[PDB]
Amino acid sequence: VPANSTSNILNRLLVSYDPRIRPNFKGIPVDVVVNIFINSFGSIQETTMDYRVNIFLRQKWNDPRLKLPSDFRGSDALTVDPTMYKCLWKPDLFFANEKSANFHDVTQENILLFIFRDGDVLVSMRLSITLSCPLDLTLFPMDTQRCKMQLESFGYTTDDLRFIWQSGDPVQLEKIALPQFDIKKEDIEYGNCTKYYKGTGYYTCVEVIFTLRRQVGFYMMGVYAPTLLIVVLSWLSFWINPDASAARVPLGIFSVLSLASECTTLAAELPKVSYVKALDVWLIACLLFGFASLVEYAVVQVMLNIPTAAKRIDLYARALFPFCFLFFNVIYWSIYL
Amino acid sequence: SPSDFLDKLMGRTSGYDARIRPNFKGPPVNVTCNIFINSFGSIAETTMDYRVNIFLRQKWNDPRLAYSEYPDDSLDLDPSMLDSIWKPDLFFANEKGANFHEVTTDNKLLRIFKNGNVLYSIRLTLTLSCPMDLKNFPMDVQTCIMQLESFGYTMNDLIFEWQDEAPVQVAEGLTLPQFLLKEEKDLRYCTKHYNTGKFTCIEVRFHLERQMGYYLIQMYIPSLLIVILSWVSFWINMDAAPARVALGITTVLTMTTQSSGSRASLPKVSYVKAIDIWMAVCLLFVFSALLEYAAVNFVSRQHKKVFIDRAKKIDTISRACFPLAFLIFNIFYWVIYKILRHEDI
Amino acid sequence: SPSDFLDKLMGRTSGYDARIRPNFKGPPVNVTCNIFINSFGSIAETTMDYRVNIFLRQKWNDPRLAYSEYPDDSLDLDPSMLDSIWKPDLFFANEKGANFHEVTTDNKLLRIFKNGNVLYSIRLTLTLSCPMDLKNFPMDVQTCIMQLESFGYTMNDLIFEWQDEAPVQVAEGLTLPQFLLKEEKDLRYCTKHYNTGKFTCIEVRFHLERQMGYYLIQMYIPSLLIVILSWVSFWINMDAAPARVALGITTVLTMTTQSSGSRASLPKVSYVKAIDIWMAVCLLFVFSALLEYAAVNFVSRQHKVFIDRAKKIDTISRACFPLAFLIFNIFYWVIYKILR
Amino acid sequence: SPSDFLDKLMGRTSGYDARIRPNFKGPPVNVTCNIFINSFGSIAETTMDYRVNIFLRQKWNDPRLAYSEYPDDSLDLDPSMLDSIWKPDLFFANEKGANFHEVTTDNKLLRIFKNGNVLYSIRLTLTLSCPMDLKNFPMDVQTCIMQLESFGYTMNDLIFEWQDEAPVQVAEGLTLPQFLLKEEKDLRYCTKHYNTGKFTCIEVRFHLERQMGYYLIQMYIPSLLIVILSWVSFWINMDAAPARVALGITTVLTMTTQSSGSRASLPKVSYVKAIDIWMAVCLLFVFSALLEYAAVNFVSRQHKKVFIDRAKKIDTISRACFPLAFLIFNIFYWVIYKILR
Amino acid sequence: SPSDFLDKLMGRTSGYDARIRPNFKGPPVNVTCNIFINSFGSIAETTMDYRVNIFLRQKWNDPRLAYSEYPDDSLDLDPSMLDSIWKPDLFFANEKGANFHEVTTDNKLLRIFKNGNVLYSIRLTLTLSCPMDLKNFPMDVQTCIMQLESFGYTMNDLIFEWQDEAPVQVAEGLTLPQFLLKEEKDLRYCTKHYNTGKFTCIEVRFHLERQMGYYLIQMYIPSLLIVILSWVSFWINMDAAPARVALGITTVLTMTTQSSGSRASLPKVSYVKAIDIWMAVCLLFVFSALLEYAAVNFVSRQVFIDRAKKIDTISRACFPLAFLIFNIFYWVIYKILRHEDI
Ligand SMILES: *[C@@H]1O[C@H](CO)[C@@H](O)[C@H](O)[C@H]1NC(C)=O
Ligand SMILES: *[C@@H]1O[C@H](CO)[C@@H](O)[C@H](O)[C@H]1NC(C)=O
Ligand SMILES: *[C@@H]1O[C@H](CO)[C@@H](O)[C@H](O)[C@H]1NC(C)=O
Ligand SMILES: *[C@@H]1O[C@H](CO)[C@@H](O)[C@H](O)[C@H]1NC(C)=O
Ligand SMILES: *[C@@H]1O[C@H](CO)[C@@H](O)[C@H](O)[C@H]1NC(C)=O
Repeated sequence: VPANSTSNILNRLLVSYDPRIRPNFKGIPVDVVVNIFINSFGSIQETTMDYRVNIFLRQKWNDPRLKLPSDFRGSDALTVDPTMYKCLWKPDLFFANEKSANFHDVTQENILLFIFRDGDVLVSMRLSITLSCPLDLTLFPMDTQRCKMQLESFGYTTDDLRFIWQSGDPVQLEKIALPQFDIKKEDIEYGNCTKYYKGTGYYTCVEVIFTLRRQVGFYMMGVYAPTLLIVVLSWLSFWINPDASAARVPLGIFSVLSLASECTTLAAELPKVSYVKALDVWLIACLLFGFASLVEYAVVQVMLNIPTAAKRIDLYARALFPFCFLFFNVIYWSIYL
Repeated sequence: SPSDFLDKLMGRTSGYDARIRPNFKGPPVNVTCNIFINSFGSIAETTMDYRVNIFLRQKWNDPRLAYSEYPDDSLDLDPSMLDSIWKPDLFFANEKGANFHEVTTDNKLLRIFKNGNVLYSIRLTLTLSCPMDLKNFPMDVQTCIMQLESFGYTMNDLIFEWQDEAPVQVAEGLTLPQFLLKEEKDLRYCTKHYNTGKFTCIEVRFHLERQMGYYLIQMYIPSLLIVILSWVSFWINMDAAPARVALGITTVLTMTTQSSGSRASLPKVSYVKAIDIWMAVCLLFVFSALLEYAAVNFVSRQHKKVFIDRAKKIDTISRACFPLAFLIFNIFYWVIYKILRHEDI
Repeated sequence: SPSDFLDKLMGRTSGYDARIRPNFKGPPVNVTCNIFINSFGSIAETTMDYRVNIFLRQKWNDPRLAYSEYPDDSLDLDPSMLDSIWKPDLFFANEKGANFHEVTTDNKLLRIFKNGNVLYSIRLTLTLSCPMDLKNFPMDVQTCIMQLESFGYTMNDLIFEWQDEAPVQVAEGLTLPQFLLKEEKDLRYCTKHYNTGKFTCIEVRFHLERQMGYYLIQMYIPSLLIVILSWVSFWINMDAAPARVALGITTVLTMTTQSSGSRASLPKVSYVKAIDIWMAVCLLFVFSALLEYAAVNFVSRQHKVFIDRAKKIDTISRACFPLAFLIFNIFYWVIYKILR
Repeated sequence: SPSDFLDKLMGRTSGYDARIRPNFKGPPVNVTCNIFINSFGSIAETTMDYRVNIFLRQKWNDPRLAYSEYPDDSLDLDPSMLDSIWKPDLFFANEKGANFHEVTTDNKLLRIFKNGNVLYSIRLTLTLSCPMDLKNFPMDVQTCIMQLESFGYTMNDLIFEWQDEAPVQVAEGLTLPQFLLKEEKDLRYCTKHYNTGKFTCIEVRFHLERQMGYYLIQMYIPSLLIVILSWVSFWINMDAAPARVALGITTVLTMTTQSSGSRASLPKVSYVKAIDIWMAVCLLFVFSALLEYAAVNFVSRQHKKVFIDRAKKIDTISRACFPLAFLIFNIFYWVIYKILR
Repeated sequence: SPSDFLDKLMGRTSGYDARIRPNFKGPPVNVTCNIFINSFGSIAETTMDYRVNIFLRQKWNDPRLAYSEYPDDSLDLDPSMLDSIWKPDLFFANEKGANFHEVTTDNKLLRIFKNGNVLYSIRLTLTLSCPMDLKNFPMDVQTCIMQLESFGYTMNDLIFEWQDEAPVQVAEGLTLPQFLLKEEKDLRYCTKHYNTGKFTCIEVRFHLERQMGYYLIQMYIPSLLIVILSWVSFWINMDAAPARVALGITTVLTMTTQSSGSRASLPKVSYVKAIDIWMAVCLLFVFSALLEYAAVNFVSRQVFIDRAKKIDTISRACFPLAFLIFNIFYWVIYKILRHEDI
């Protein structure tokens, strides 16, 4: 008997097999084992709150009707044609947290079907989903996002379908490297939600929770150092000779202008959120300290029109403002641990 | 066998046509449709549109699909032969490109009840368009709509109706990126009269209120800092003229740059906006401070005795008067745009 | 029976071919088409394109589809059977990408009248392209068009005509972000002569007038404030030379930055624009104020009547500059208001 | 009977197979093709591509489809039967995504002549790719090409020749955003030799001349005004040292920001562009003015003996030499990049 | 009669089931594939990928298609009959969305030889993703890879092998926007071991070299000019304190704006790039110049004039030397020693 004949007599659009009826009908709900395989990552657009993935989703479901007829010539586990797989019944799979999902077809449909005498059916596709997660940017420079993926059933309820993660390492990844974040395989903790819709019935939903922590190196080297340098310029503005008094204003006005420009640029390269961000806190504190330096110069100038008092005030300010800023800096780096 | 039941119910041998509406040449077929919002956001005023991920469901009845053989009163079904059954027409009026989702399977759920009722839930991804008004940009209230209406049938054949309880559900924990979705939702009728006749319609309104905190902290604080810096310059005596004029020029530069950025980060609307008028007031205050400083400089060289005393007096009077004028203008602006003429209805 | 009636009308047993135009080898068929504007916007001068959401409808007659059995004078069909009958060819000549709409079903409505007339309404989303003219950018009038013409038939087989009443309806409350749609619409004929022969065509014009309020409040006010600040600098006495000169150069720099920003926010064109010349003249006036103060400072250090002459020149220039600015402003505004 | 004639000529009962090339096992079938440029624009040097909306037409002959029954020598068909007959393979070698158009119907026209000649006009929207050189950016000349060639047949099966008269027409009143499309066009042969064998090819060149009005009014005038401001700084008295300092530093700042913006507005090119050298020379002149002012300060402060006279002399020499140097540089640069390239 | 020939070879009456791989229940079928690069460029650093227009050709043999009816040994086909024959599964692992080309016809070519060899060339358009190493951004040497592997079969059924003589060609006159494609290209194996089994793999490695010229004229020259301007500020006399402080302020302003705008077209990389180091050192040198100017002011405001002059001249003669030695050290180390020349 030809192998194609065995494949047809097992199932075909001509042979008496109905893909529409679920396996184990009017009986125990189908148990489906689902495991995922990450192949890439990236494209984490913080302005739109979505990250793009490329997975190798594999799902094993067992059908009594889709079982080997014995003596076909099984020997090694059988491989089923994808067109045959399209003929073969598939349990519905959908993921609630995706902005969009796109299948990957690099010159062929990415679908592999495996048939075994156990009648268990292994099916694997290749997806390019673009999931969505709500980013939390309260402590934005040192935050920790919890972008998650959840798989749900749509066509069938809990009374007919059920999903269970793979016992041995259900989620794998081939050491994917990310530009900004750093996904760690140590914490890939997962559960299930089995959410219920008020109006249609129950649905089983399994979930996967990642852990992406933003790296501060880029920020600490690009946005923190210039602010500190502007602060030290503001400090240097104090000690200049106050006889002319026409040179201290430029330092303060340049400081405030540069800080405003940096704040605008960072706001441009950042999503808009209502709550205050630590970067905004640092920028507004730097601007406020520069403004305090300028108003200190103004107070000294108005007090100059007495010289001993003005000199003492200037010296006290130049001695205390660096220490006050050191206290503020250590407190800030402590609270935003 | 369930396969034989499916073949006998709506199959080829059933003598049923999917191209014919139920109750043909008779009473119109009623539809009770409800939606379930799954996500929101991406409200872009530049393109005047927003995105939704609804879980649209439709309900109706037809005696032809009624059955009395199978014991269960509700059986699931697949989209493949759902393509071969009647589906009421439904298209969204104000949409600019919508599509289904086909990931590992079809996202259409079909259910048939024993009494003949049919449940049709299908997952959709839409990009609706709502006009935006910018009469008060930082403190506006937007009302974006979602109009559902038939296209292939009139009121004589097809009608629509909102569900009684929980018509528009929202997924728990949904949070808009900038705005916030208010609990109250408006439901009414939008029956349109085209040139071809009368079409049934269904309308649902979403109340969105913008959150001022971000825009406040990012735009209003710098203007206040700049004007207080202008007052700090105001306190400078007449001896350091170059420093005072440099501070005034720098303040005007910062004000102009901030105004340009704020007005460029927004759609180009014809009329004026609250942020625009606020920044214009701040720019005018900076300009007036610089102008009065120039006048003080000019009057200082007008001894060609009491001219110096008069210049000092006018400088002190202006320094004492300008902050009060700024305070009263600020409080008047805030109170009017918060209570008097905006934040209404 | 409805199904039997449909089979008898355009079914296999009806003996009707959808690949042959009505009245074959005879007089050309007449098609009357009207559109219904449903939305607008996204008029971006960067790509010289705009987007519409029309509800194009087509009306024509064919004797092969006549019926007299059903008492009703107008029945309805479905897109699945609509694709099985003849459909008049129609494509938009001036477009850069259009698509259909499918939401829970196809968005095509087909209606058949008892007398034989056929109504065909289809929803489309277009992306039309019009050559934007920027001779006077903030005060221009843009005439974007929409050409409808056949592709598979010549004048000998297919012709296109507008509808006498309400040829182009507009949805009530249609608002544009920048422009405004004039009620008046111009309709004409655009019969083209390609290499393959003579093709029918239909053209409709939309008149869009740009509203100057946004550009005014964004750019015209700051430039005027900068030049008035330059005059304020001119009013300063001679002693504070570094202060006045530095503020003048700063005004020059901010004028240049504003001009660069305005150019960046505007698509590139070869010729000059009203905003371009306005900002150029503002920059020229600021530069002239700087240059005249430099000349005054130079003549002040010419090595006791020099100071008197310098003061006289400064007063004369400070008196003349407002007059020149005012006459230029009134001339510019009146010419760009009434002349073009 | 129209339907019967269609069935008998190109229908199922006609006996003609669309998968068999005309004149099989014989000389290659000649194909004459002509296009009609419907639009242009969207030329983005950043992605190195430009968009066209061509109106490609193809003409060839085949005795298999010849008919002698209908008195009319030309009839018209529909795409639903156009796809059922043989068509010559034709793709574009240099393109990065092209598609057909579908608005209420397909956009393909099929006309069959009595003698057997077949006309085939199909509307297309392409995204061609042409390498661009920016050695002299504001006055460059760009020659973007369009290569038409077969993919499934060799020289022995399919050949392409341009139409003799009016092979490439242009829509009346075509308007390009920046460039201008010259009426003169180049046509030639591009017969390639791939690894699989020998394939036919067809080329057409478009000559584009970039207009510098926008670039002029945006960048050249402000730089000239800034250098005139520096020359103004030259005439300020030595006592007003902060004045000259401020003028020099502000000129430096505006030159830097204008150069940065101009270079960012252009694509990433490894070699040197004309605008780059213009900005570099302007910034160098500003820097040299500031340096000479600093030298004047140093020589004036060196006294603390005829040092005032020497400083005034060197200041006058600079104020009389730098304008001449700028003028000669400007005229030399403009002449070189106007005629020499 | 080509139609009858096709019907006898792969037609309905041929009994040739396309679902059955050649040499079923036997040794795995060998496939030799070669590519023909037609375009390149559009390397987006932000999106971490690039684009190609390869002309992937596949060669294999199957006895089920052996023929001797026609005297000719090599005939031609069309995609319509291609859909009715077996096609070896192939896909690209490191890809993020590819598609065929549909311009006036399909872009797939079929050729069957008398001995049974079949050639299958299909035009593709890929968007492959390769991680970028930005340890030395203006001096980096990128290595982007193109991996070909099977998905529907294992090593027991389908294998792959690069073509021997000139497998990867490049169209003459190819011009990359920024980089330069090295002529020498690496080829090796990448056989993976997935959970389902052992899958064959094929990898070709490119080599890209970035050009300093663009980034050079963008960043490096203004930095040197502003450093010399800072030295000019240094050489100004002491009593002109506002002039010197204003020059320092404007130099630090333009330096920080240049540093901010340097990374405008770069991803938010975690580690530190060479351009970042250069900007930081230039900013630090300008800052130190301003600081020593302030120190001179303090000394002059407290023999004091002699000490102020001596420290001013010593630092003015020493700072350019420090800048020169730093510049030569940095250039030599990042051109030879640390991260360059492999
Ligand atoms: C899914 O969640 C339900 C909650 O009732 C629980 O009973 C069940 O064990 C969960 N399944 C898995 C695989 O975690
Ligand atoms: C459908 O429901 C409506 C109310 O929505 C009711 O008035 C009507 O009787 C129902 N039946 C029909 C056939 O319209
Ligand atoms: C259609 O009407 C036009 C005038 O609008 C007429 O010239 C033409 O002959 C008509 N067509 C037929 C088939 O009668
Ligand atoms: C087609 O034209 C070519 C020259 O272009 C000529 O050699 C050939 O004979 C012509 N006809 C055929 C049927 O090959
Ligand atoms: C195919 O080639 C491989 C080596 O590449 C060889 O092992 C094998 O025997 C060849 N042929 C068949 C029919 O397996």
